[PDB]
Amino acid sequence: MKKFSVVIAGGGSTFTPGIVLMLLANQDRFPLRSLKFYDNDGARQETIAEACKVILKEQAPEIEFSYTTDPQAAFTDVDFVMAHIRVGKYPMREQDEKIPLRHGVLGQETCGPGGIAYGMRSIGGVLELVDYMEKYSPNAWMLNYSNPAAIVAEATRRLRPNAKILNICDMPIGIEGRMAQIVGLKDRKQMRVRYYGLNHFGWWTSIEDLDGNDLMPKLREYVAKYGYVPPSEASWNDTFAKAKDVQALDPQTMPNTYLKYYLFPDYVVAHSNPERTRANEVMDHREKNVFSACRAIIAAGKSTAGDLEIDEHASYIVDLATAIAFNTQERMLLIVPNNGAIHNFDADAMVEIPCLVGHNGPEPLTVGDIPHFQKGLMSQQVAVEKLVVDAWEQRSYHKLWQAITLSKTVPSASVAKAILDDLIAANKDYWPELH
Ligand SMILES: NC(=O)c1ccc[n+]([C@@H]2O[C@H](COP(=O)([O-])OP(=O)(O)OC[C@H]3O[C@@H](n4cnc5c(N)ncnc54)[C@H](O)[C@@H]3O)[C@@H](O)[C@H]2O)c1
Ligand SMILES: [Mn+2]
Repeated sequence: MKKFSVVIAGGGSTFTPGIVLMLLANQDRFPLRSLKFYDNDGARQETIAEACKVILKEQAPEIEFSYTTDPQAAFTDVDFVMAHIRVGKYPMREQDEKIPLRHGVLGQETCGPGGIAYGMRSIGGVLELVDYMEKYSPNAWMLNYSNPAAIVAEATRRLRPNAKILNICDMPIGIEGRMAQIVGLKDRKQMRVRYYGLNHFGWWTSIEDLDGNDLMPKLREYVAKYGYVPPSEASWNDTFAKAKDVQALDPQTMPNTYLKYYLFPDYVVAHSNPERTRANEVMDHREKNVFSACRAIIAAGKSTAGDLEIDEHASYIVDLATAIAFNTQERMLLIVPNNGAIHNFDADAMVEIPCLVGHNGPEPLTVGDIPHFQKGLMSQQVAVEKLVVDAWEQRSYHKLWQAITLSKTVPSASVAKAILDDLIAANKDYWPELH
């Protein structure tokens, strides 16, 4: 078995330790000779890196390890780039969430004007990583599990069409995990599914066990009463529960949880608090906890000084990496150019659909024609995403106003323009200039 060189772009991330623990738990299927951290925030990364340094010397001292702010040192001699950056960090996520809310619109990490703003910040950053990877490790694959993938994937499709980038999302993985528990299967890998949509905007059409038995009837009966809350944090519980109402709009399918923001934006605004948003919760909890536990590890010189555990969820990252590395043909939902897969939908749209993954990347499976309801929703939203990338590319104020105006989350062109002017003011150091 061969060994792999990985570089984590976003070393300063609070998820880095959990992901590293995950990788160490998967040395049997994905052996590593080298692990590197890269970040543009040195001081923030140093705390994470020095703590991970202790963990690595305990569990796997044969893995060569280093951290840096230098692209050349980071991207040289790697097989994979795991990109989980958050341009602007939590202070900007806080703005994304509160600015729309002062105008009576939902503020969310990847949906609505908040997500649009995060997408406008993220495009530039990701194009940089892609360029670094191609310059120092031309044969490397980038596993981009950063958000907001619908906007960033549309940018890379347009500007780096041939780059070896794999766009993947964990939301479907988490939902499938809950589905598996609801029907009573061991795990999600005991299911074979069909699905279509945009990232954070899709539907399961077929859900079966490996033998082909239909699991849909049981899921319908259950989700119709409790949503994706299986028989086994407050904000997420509500999202998973609200899927009850979202699934009700099309009883034949199962929906992606992000559809609640588009079908019930009123509900979201009503149950929000413009003083304390999700960013505030993470900042005062997960952010402070991980950095604290990391300084505790460095100061004590022992991992047990911290309470960092394996990030089980993140496992799907290794599934993707092994699929590429060992040409496994594993079936998974990836974000790829449509080009006929959804026959009655724009060829140049980025869609989240089943693909077989091998050494050449994905081989997407056809989907067929989709119904008017989903087609209408996706046509509206994909127009939003394409106008955002248009605004970015052409440095156009007017394209971004169009984009925000088109969103199902935005009540009118006048409110859209007010939100836009506030987002511009708040993102002065991250967005290109708009004329
Ligand atoms: N398993 C996971 O890591 C996971 C889970 C859910 C969502 N996400 C998504 O991944 C992204 C990262 O979120 P997170 O919570 O893991 O990270 P985080 O918010 O805990 O930290 C982000 C890190 O990325 C760094 N960064 C920002 N811009 C950069 C650039 N241009 N170059 C290099 N580094 C940069 C920041 O300095 C910071 O250290 C988000 O979009 C999030 O929605 C990741
Ligand atoms: Mn996602």
